[PDB]
Amino acid sequence: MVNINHRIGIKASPEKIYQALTTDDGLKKWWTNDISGAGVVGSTIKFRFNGGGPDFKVTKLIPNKTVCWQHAGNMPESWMGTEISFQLETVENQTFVRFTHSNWHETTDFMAHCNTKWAVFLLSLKDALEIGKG
Amino acid sequence: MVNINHRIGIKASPEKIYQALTTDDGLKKWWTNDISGAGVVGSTIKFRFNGGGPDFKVTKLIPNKTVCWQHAGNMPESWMGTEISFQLETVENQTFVRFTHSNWHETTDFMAHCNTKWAVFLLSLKDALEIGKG
Repeated sequence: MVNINHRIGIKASPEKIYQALTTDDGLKKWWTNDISGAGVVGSTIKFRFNGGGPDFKVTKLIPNKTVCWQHAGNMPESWMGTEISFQLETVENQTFVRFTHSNWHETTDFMAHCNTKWAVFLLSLKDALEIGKG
Repeated sequence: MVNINHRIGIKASPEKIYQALTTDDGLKKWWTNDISGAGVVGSTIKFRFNGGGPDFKVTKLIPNKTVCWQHAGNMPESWMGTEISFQLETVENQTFVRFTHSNWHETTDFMAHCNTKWAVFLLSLKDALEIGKG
């Protein structure tokens, strides 16, 4: 199947990136305004915004490193079986981010749309953590 | 083979986007500082920056719409045979951008790196044209 890979260096502690993306306080700055959940493996993280707030079920948590989750909701099976991985690795004086959004059937409209969006959110994650522009 | 697709809406005339990416004055604001060429089909556009300024040979030009080019230089054949397409289509009160960077052999490090970068440059293209933040 087709997968989407993004990569970005961020000058911030793996702890900062991890917590930011595993807490409501961090996520409400990153993704959107209305966000609930942000619990542990087995639980569901609820995102809400105008257009279609996604729901993400937590499948794996590694302290200050790798986080992985699977899409949840009433979407077609192909979307329900979609998994997403977020890996961290410390490089020199910064933390290198490796994001993977996998499980694509074919080159549909959603693919390119999400592909671009993901990198923009990463850029925001970078500037927010490094400077505080977010 | 593997290809990379990005998509972004920009509230600006197809003429503005076209010219910006076909003139030195526009490119020197978009991509990097030191840029030369920006000629017609058959010619080579020269980008220069610290890390590896690319050279892009123009293969097709459509007025205020589709621009396509092919990588040039002393890179391996797989890179020399790499082509890139930039399509425009007017949607409602704005212009919709469709960017394709194709000709990837395998999921190497360069793939994810370029993938993320492309979306960032598009975002910059958007804010510059709409507001003037660039």
